[PDB]
Amino acid sequence: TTDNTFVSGNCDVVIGIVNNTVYDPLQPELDSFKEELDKYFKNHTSP
Amino acid sequence: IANQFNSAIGKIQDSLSSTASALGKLQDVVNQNAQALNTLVKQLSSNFGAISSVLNDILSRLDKVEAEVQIDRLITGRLQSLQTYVTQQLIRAAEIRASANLAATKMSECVLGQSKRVDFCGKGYHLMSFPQSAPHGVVFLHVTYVPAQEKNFTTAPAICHDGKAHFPREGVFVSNGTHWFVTQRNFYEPQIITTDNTFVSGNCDVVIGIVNNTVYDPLQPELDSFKEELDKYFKNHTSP
Amino acid sequence: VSMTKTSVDCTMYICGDSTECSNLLLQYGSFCTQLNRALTGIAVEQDKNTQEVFAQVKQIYKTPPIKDFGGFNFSQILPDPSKPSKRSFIEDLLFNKVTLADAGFIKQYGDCLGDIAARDLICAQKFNGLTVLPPLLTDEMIAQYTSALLAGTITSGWTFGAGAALQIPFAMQMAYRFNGIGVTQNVLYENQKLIANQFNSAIGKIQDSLSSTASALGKLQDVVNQNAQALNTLVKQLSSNFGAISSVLNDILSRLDKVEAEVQIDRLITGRLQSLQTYVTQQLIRAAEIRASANLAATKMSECVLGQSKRVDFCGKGYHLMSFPQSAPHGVVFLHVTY
Amino acid sequence: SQSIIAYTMSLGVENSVAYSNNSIAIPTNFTISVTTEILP
Ligand SMILES: *[C@@H]1O[C@H](CO)[C@@H](O[C@@H]2O[C@H](CO)[C@@H](O[C@H]3O[C@H](CO)[C@@H](O)[C@H](O)[C@@H]3O)[C@H](O)[C@H]2NC(C)=O)[C@H](O)[C@H]1NC(C)=O
Ligand SMILES: *[C@@H]1O[C@H](CO)[C@@H](O[C@@H]2O[C@H](CO)[C@@H](O[C@H]3O[C@H](CO)[C@@H](O)[C@H](O)[C@@H]3O)[C@H](O)[C@H]2NC(C)=O)[C@H](O)[C@H]1NC(C)=O
Ligand SMILES: *[C@@H]1O[C@H](CO)[C@@H](O[C@@H]2O[C@H](CO)[C@@H](O[C@H]3O[C@H](CO)[C@@H](O)[C@H](O)[C@@H]3O)[C@H](O)[C@H]2NC(C)=O)[C@H](O)[C@H]1NC(C)=O
Ligand SMILES: *[C@@H]1O[C@H](CO[C@@H]2O[C@@H](C)[C@@H](O)[C@@H](O)[C@@H]2O)[C@@H](O[C@@H]2O[C@H](CO)[C@@H](O)[C@H](O)[C@H]2NC(C)=O)[C@H](O)[C@H]1NC(C)=O
Ligand SMILES: *[C@@H]1O[C@H](CO)[C@@H](O[C@@H]2O[C@H](CO)[C@@H](O)[C@H](O)[C@H]2NC(C)=O)[C@H](O)[C@H]1NC(C)=O
Ligand SMILES: *[C@@H]1O[C@H](CO)[C@@H](O[C@@H]2O[C@H](CO)[C@@H](O)[C@H](O)[C@H]2NC(C)=O)[C@H](O)[C@H]1NC(C)=O
Ligand SMILES: *[C@@H]1O[C@H](CO)[C@@H](O)[C@H](O)[C@H]1NC(C)=O
Ligand SMILES: *[C@@H]1O[C@H](CO)[C@@H](O)[C@H](O)[C@H]1NC(C)=O
Ligand SMILES: *[C@@H]1O[C@H](CO)[C@@H](O)[C@H](O)[C@H]1NC(C)=O
Repeated sequence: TTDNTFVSGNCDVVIGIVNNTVYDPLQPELDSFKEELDKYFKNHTSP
Repeated sequence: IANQFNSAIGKIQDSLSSTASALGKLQDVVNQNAQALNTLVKQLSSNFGAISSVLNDILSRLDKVEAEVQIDRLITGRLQSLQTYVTQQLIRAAEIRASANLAATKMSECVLGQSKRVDFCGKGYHLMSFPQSAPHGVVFLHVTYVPAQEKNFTTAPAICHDGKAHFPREGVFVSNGTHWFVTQRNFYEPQIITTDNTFVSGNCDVVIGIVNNTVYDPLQPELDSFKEELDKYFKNHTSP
Repeated sequence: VSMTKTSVDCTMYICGDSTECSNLLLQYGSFCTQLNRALTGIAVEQDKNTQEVFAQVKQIYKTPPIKDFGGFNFSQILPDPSKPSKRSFIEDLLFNKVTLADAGFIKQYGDCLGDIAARDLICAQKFNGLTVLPPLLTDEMIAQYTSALLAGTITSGWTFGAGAALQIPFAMQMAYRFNGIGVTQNVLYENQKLIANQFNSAIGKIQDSLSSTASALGKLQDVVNQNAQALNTLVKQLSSNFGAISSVLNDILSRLDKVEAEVQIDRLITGRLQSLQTYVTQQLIRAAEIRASANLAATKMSECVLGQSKRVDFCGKGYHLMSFPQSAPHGVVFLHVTY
Repeated sequence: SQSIIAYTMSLGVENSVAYSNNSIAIPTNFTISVTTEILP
């Protein structure tokens, strides 16, 4: 995760770097607020 | 911190100005070399069984072949006196090497660095040290943080909040009896227990002596301020 | 940490109870004062070594009457009240391994008045002016200082080294120690009963080792044996003739007149004075090894008991958590605890 | 009224540490101390 790791530079310079995802704990905490916010506009469009 | 350092360097002036005995480790080394040379000189006055101690009195009173037996005892006894003095000085010089290698190690680890070694650079947590010259020696003025005015607190190994168990990242949990805080271990500076001060592992079943308290998540008021903003704006946008 | 204090009365060794030998010994000047001075220097250095190793606390900590150390069982390394000299259970095992050869205590002459005096060398050493002297700290006082170092460690961790003792729960002290070796403190708490069982079992193996083998304390018995052997060798040089007509001083003085006797007594003086200067040279060189070991033992007391050491293999083989000091005859034992 | 006394030496002042399974002492303040060490 972005809490367990720190960034520096890009994939070209580090000998033996591997590709994997890095999870960001901020992302579901705002995507849950996103689908709920779309529901809140859907309720307000309903009447 | 500056006033305390300046005051403590003040006590070093006053102590060294007042007492006689503070440099005993150096004065004793001068006294041993002085006593060993005084002994080696006094030892010349011995007969070792010759008719005199004074080499010229033997040669003033005896012929070329009766003198040899008197002179050879003085040679034997004086040669044994030097072999003794030089053996004593070699053994002492090993104690002075050991002290110089310790002093060189303290110069490197207490002056040129900061030492994690307990009591190596003075009694306390070592900050830094200052070397000073002395006759045949070195003085180190070691500077140490000593913790001073303690309070008791109730404590726990972990906080339980959400079935999840929380531990400090750095520092220790404390309670004044009504509220729980996290503090750095060597200086009381309490903070609200948060997801930035703590980390989670396992669940509250395994930790012996865990306690229940809330854990603040500082993302929540940044989403709640953003929620009441949205709710008012939806109530406004139902009005036109 | 130390070796036996000896003092040798130069006149009683060289010239035992003869005045007309003592009047020749005076012609050699300062040598008997040099020998006394050198042996007194060694003897004072043995108390200094023991003070630098054990007297590292100026305050005498008591362990609590409750024993809630989070499952860790120090009862085998803390004092046992039920025995008059107040040592711990492992210190009594240590104290029984090293068989001493005098400690200077009250050898009150009537012991040296029997068949007992014939079977032992301590009376022969004493009668030839060789005397062992007692250490300044008794084994009671070493056990008290060791108890205070240990009670400070289990109740307050490293804090009594650096300042006032600050209490901390033992399982929280072990958590600070786990972070010290780079292992995250939840790894202690989620395993605390296993970490306590592995510690309690490992202290059990220390007893089983010390109780079974004869050889575990060999480094301390070697120091006792070298001191006793150097005194026995010094006593046996009183049987050498050094080219005199007899080795026994009173035989020369009964069999020869004042002129021819002094030619014979001078050989015994020369050989015996050379035997003492040999012994005191061996003892001064030895004392420098015992000092070097004491300054190391004091450095392990400071860095392994009063702290946690990052120095690899300095406080036992492993990552160092903590160490417990135990007193032994003329020495210290460290029980190093390692992850 | 001055005389030589003889005594068993004190090893240090006695102190029971206030240990408990849930008590900690934490320093609210510090002293910066300077101490002299002398080596030949
Ligand atoms: C690690 O992840 C990288 C991103 O997915 C990946 O880089 C991409 O690799 C492909 C295949 O080697 C390259 O493919 C393109 O390359 C050129 C055009 O630039 C064309 O000749 C090819 O036909 C094709 O279009 C990508 O250029 C490259 N992209 C980037 C941003 O570097 C790595 O290959 C991955 N490595 C491993 C070992 O998993
Ligand atoms: C344990 O530490 C706590 C934090 O220092 C402390 O709680 C705090 O207590 C004070 C009063 O002593 C409160 O002060 C505020 O009180 C009202 C709030 O409306 C105002 O009129 C005052 O101006 C002042 O701001 C704090 O609000 C309170 N903090 C919290 C988080 O509740 C405890 O009192 C301490 N307990 C012990 C036993 O010492
Ligand atoms: C810490 O906070 C916990 C959550 O509030 C709390 O756990 C709850 O404890 C009670 C009492 O032990 C349990 O009560 C139920 O337990 C059984 C049924 O499982 C019945 O015997 C009881 O009548 C009752 O129904 C709760 O189930 C339990 N809840 C959870 C989520 O575990 C802890 O007790 C608190 N501990 C401390 C020291 O404050
Ligand atoms: C830390 O607490 C200890 C002991 O716990 C307290 O004991 C009572 C005083 C009471 O307040 C309880 O609720 C606490 O749990 C204190 O130890 C005492 O110290 C005084 C001298 O200062 C001594 O007369 C007592 O006999 C001690 N009692 C015990 C059990 O040791 C200690 O003083 C507190 N620390 C600080 C810095 O104040
Ligand atoms: C700590 O260790 C000691 C010694 O290993 C345990 O003492 C034994 O306890 C049992 C049960 O009471 C007795 O039958 C034995 O005779 C004890 N042996 C000795 C040498 O005393 C002690 O129980 C342990 N303490 C705890 C709290 O578990
Ligand atoms: C920490 O301790 C220092 C002393 O080392 C305290 O400083 C003293 O404060 C009192 C008044 O409270 C003054 O009379 C002294 O003259 C101060 N001494 C110095 C060197 O400044 C300090 O107040 C303490 N701080 C806390 C937060 O307790
Ligand atoms: C590691 O060694 C293998 C051969 O065993 C090689 O194929 C590979 O490219 C090497 N990887 C790196 C990062 O050096
Ligand atoms: C501390 O000790 C008491 C008395 O044995 C016990 O009741 C309590 O549960 C213990 N606390 C912890 C955290 O284990
Ligand atoms: C109410 O909502 C409209 C958009 O629909 C916005 O322009 C207006 O400024 C809002 N007024 C307040 C008081 O928020």
